[PDB]
Amino acid sequence: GYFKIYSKHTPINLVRDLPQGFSALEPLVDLPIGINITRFQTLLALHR
Amino acid sequence: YGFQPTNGVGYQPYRVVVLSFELLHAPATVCGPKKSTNLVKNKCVNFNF
Ligand SMILES: *[C@@H]1O[C@H](CO)[C@@H](O)[C@H](O)[C@H]1NC(C)=O
Repeated sequence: GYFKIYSKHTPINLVRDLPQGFSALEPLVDLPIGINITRFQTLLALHR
Repeated sequence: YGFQPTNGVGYQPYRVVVLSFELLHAPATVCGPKKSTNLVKNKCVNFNF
């Protein structure tokens, strides 16, 4: 019943591929909400 | 209703609120303030931080 979100921001100079490096992800937030999630979506910001 | 100042007991308007809780269904979010003591140092004590 806990939704855990961890996050990290990292500036990159390489163009496309993922970097050859290591960096931990510090915890961001916990939510005490009980939902039986099984699928999800994504949001985009288009130019109308 | 016929609430009037001259009315006696059993007729004067009353304001009543009933409070309801839940029993072990979701993680708690509203609870009584746990009391706190001060801090001692350099003494063999027991703590509940
Ligand atoms: C998981 O799904 C079941 C029904 O398939 C539901 O009864 C239960 O509450 C769900 N669990 C959570 C944490 O929402």
